Amino acid sequence: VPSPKYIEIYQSDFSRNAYPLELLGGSHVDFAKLLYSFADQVENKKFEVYVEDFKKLDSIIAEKGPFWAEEKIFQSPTFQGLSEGFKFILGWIQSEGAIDRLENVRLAYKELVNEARKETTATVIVAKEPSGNDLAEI
Amino acid sequence: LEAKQKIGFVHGIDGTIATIAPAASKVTVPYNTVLEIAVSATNIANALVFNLEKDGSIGVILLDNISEVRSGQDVYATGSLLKIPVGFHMLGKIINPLGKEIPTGTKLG
Amino acid sequence: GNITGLMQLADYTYNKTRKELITAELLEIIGTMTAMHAGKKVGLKKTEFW
Amino acid sequence: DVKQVGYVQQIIGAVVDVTFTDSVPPVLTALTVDAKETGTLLTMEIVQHLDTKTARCICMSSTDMLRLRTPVVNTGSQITVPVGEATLGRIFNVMGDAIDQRGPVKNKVRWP
Repeated sequence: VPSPKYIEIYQSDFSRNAYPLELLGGSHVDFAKLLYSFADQVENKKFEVYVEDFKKLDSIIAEKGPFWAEEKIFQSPTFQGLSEGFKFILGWIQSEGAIDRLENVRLAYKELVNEARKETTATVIVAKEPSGNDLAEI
Repeated sequence: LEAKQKIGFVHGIDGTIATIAPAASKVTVPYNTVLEIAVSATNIANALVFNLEKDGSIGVILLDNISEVRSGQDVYATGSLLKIPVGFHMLGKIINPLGKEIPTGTKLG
Repeated sequence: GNITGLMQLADYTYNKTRKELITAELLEIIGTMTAMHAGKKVGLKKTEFW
Repeated sequence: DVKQVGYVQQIIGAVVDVTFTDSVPPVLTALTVDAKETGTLLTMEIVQHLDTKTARCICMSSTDMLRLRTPVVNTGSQITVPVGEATLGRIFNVMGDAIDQRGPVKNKVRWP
């Protein structure tokens, strides 16, 4: 199933390339830089695709329970809404057993995307129900 | 006015010590400085930096409210060394090394 | 007879302490080698799974 | 309320790791598995964290016939044991359960 365009990137070297940022961490720096490589090169800077894919995967995970590792990522009716490269990298994470590091992968890919687009994010928590006046003040 | 600076979330805790996982990459912590851990909305757990690692993780010595620590708690940074109150007003007292007085029966150094 | 009875015990405790100090130095060295093995990281192991 | 649930990850001796989906409880919280699977009751206190979405924990009874996908249940508290005058003239286990075959201990409150 995996395309040769993806297999060339996987079997080749990508970590030594120039990126928007040098990324601290263990294996998940490569899980994120490889996503950035796909999104920059073959998908032509369609970053938000994978950021939506993370959301889709979360929604699938919640409905399927925690043991989604055992099922294969490519052949599945639930995963059909994901991208082939995203599936490839989830297969690679399954091979390396680092499936417990997924949040530490998305938290890095979002930083890579936000520094490529140069969109620093900010998080607010207001209320049990929003109030427009307090928001305008804030 | 006073916005606390955060550096990461609590990754692991082994008894008296802990390991932090930094949130962002461009954030940088000093060495031997005090950190804070929002164990609750009310209380704060002081700490200290003893190691730094190639992964960006931080080896931390904890000093207060160790039992209230969890995984995922917000981790803050003072960016200053550890200090304590000092002066003649402290003579005649038993005192926690954190400066807290131990009951019985301005300046910083 | 008494001097011999003390001399055998002295030689025995001497060799006991010798062997224990050797074992101790060995377990120190193995502890350090193990700590260094823990300090060193694991690689990636990237290969075709399909 | 509903009880939190987690799933075993690996076993090395009496030590066990558990993956908690939502979030991990504090250290020293007890965690119980029903005796249907292991064959006997098994309470397991948390002792340290490894990373987020993981907790290492020691078992009290033996880990025999323990598997890698068993449902673990968060009690929501430390290992509680009975107290009072009903604890007088009685033999007790680590869990606070009486073993002298006499009768149910008539506790009023349990302390950690």
